[PDB]
Order: sequence, then structure tokens, then C-alpha cells
Amino acid sequence: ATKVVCVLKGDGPVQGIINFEQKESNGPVKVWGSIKGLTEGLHGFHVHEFGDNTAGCTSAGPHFNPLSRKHGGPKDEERHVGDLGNVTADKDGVADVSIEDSVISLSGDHCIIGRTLVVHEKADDLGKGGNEESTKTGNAGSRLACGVIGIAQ
Amino acid sequence: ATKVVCVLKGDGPVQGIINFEQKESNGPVKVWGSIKGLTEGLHGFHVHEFGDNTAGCTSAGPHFNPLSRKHGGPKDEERHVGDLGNVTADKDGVADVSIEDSVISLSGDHCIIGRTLVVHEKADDLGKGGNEESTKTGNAGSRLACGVIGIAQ
Ligand SMILES: *[Se]c1ccccc1C(=O)Nc1cccc(-c2ccc(C(F)(F)F)cc2)c1
Ligand SMILES: *[Se]c1ccccc1C(=O)Nc1cccc(-c2ccc(C(F)(F)F)cc2)c1
Ligand SMILES: [Cl-]
Ligand SMILES: [Cl-]
Ligand SMILES: [Cl-]
Ligand SMILES: [Zn+2]
Ligand SMILES: [Zn+2]
Repeated sequence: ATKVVCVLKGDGPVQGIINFEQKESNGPVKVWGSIKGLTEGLHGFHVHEFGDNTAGCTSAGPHFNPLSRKHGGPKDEERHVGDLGNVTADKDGVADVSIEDSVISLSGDHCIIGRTLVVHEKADDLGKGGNEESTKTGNAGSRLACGVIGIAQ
Repeated sequence: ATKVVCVLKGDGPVQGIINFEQKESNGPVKVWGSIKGLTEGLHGFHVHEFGDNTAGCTSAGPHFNPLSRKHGGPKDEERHVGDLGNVTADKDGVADVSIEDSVISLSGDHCIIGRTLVVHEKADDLGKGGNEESTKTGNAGSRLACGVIGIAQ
């Protein structure tokens, strides 16, 4: 039923379009689209708390964490709602994104509409980095590009 | 209370930050902030339907019109939900925005979260232009800058 979209932009060359679709009121969310201008390899892919771009991607705040848990991979029970794991950029710097997630939603208390999607500088270590940062941010580093998650055609 | 924000960006020099605050459900919404890089005078100020920036401000679609009415001024009964009227840019091209509106909301079926705020090339004629365009767009012309309306700190 409900279809949202997100246009990723930042200070650098990284830009993309990510779609979200949810058929059932609390069923799985299909996240798909393309990001380009990325370094080859893994990049952290998170929903951050605020749809606030007043001071670039920084204003988005931390990973959307309504249940006040520690950072993890999407398949971990201990995770932020916004912890969608990694996207993989090919040799040409293009990440063809396709994710199914059941913790995020386009309705309820886990709604990500009016919040920020961020693609990060490095791989998300999924909380296995053995430092304080790993259990907060997954050591994914700086925010290359972000966008507010909005209602789509 | 509920507090949302919007960062207006486009292809040109027009850019701004607009805040929305609503103390009571079905109460008035305080819209305030600053826009710069505008021509001196009036500029159409509307919430458009989609939080979609896939092809710039064009992808936002028409004025948010859930009740399928004709375009009007904010004070008109016959108006789009998104019809917030005009903002006034001073000689230096800065519009100091301060609006109170009771038709828009940050909750319900009139919720503007995940939709687009647009500032337009010319004055909104408030539906008094006596042509088909007046009763659709208010003849405000091109979309100088837009942003998806997101949840704020
Ligand atoms: Se989805 C979302 C994003 C940001 C803020 C709020 C929301 C949201 O829709 N939350 C929400 C909370 C509680 C109830 C509703 C709701 C949705 C649909 C309906 C109805 F009438 F269509 F069935 C009623 C209530 C939405
Ligand atoms: Se604020 C927001 C942003 C995006 C999507 C949905 C919302 C939202 O909060 N919706 C919402 C909140 C509270 C109540 C309703 C609601 C909608 C319809 C009806 C009725 F009467 F039509 F069935 C009742 C309540 C929606
Ligand atoms: Cl975090
Ligand atoms: Cl890992
Ligand atoms: Cl982070
Ligand atoms: Zn996290
Ligand atoms: Zn209108």
C-alpha cells in the first residue's frame, strides 16, 4: 500500500535514490535503489533519528534507536531500528541496493518517514569491532550522503 | 510538542531553513524561519504532495490537496491544505518567515511530515488571477527551492 522514497545527497560526489514499499501494516519493508560515487566495497546503511539537514548529515543525530538498544547487524536481536547493515558498491562505485527488513516500518512507533537515511564512509562492523564506537555507530565513519524519507507517488 | 524542520535547496542560489511547531493536536502550526537568495517581493509558499526529490522540486507533485479543492489563500475556506500563501523577501533577498496556519497539521490526514515545502519564483495570486492556472497553482511559477519535511531535534 504505502510507498516512500529518499534522495541521498552530500558535500561529496556520492548521490542515490532509495525506495521503500510495505504491503502490510506491520509486514516486511522492501528497500531498493541505486547509490553512485562510492568507493568499491561495504558502506554502512542506517536510518538516523531526525529528518534534520540544517547542518548537513550531522543534524540527523544518531541511528534511529526508539528501544534504547546497542548497535548491531540487521539480523541481530540487539540492534537499533535504523541498523540496515551494509550496501556493497561494485568496482565502478555503484551500490545496487536490495534489502528486506521487518524491524523498520512505514507505520507505527518504528515509522522511518520524516527521518534520515545515511550511507557512510566505511563498512558497518555490525557491533563486532571490540570498542565503544562499534556498539554505537559500527565504526562506519563519516556521513557521505543523506536524505529525509518522504511520501512517494 | 511535535517539532519538524525543512531545509530548502534547489538548482539556484535560493536556500532556507523553515521550522514547524504544533503544541496541540488539531491546534495551529507555527511556521517560522529564513529564506535567502530571493528576488525582493512576494513568493508563493506551499506544501506540495510528495516528499520526492528524484527529479528536483518537480517530483514533489502538486499542492497537497487531500480534500480535492481549488487553490486559494490560507484565509480562504476553498483552498489546498498546502496553500500557505506568500512569504515577503526584503530588498537584500531575505524572507523572514512567520506564519500561523490551522489547516496544515503535524498529525492526522492533513499531516505534512514526509511531504515537500516549496518556495516559488513569483507571488501566489491566491486564486484571484481569473484563469485556470490561478485556481491550480496561484500563478506562482517555477520551484526555486524545496525540501522534505522531517522530524526535528
Ligand atoms: Se508513519 C508516521 C511517521 C511520522 C509520524 C507519525 C507517523 C504515523 O503515521 N503514526 C501513526 C501513529 C498512530 C496512528 C496512526 C494511524 C494511521 C492510520 C489510521 C487510519 F485511520 F487510517 F486507520 C489511524 C491512525 C499513525
Ligand atoms: Se503524522 C503522519 C505522517 C505520515 C503518515 C502518517 C502520519 C500520522 O500521524 N497519521 C495519523 C496520526 C493520528 C491519527 C490518524 C488518523 C487517520 C485517519 C483516521 C480516520 F478517522 F480517518 F479513520 C483517524 C485517525 C493518522
Ligand atoms: Cl548511533
Ligand atoms: Cl563485521
Ligand atoms: Cl553515525
Ligand atoms: Zn546503529
Ligand atoms: Zn494550492
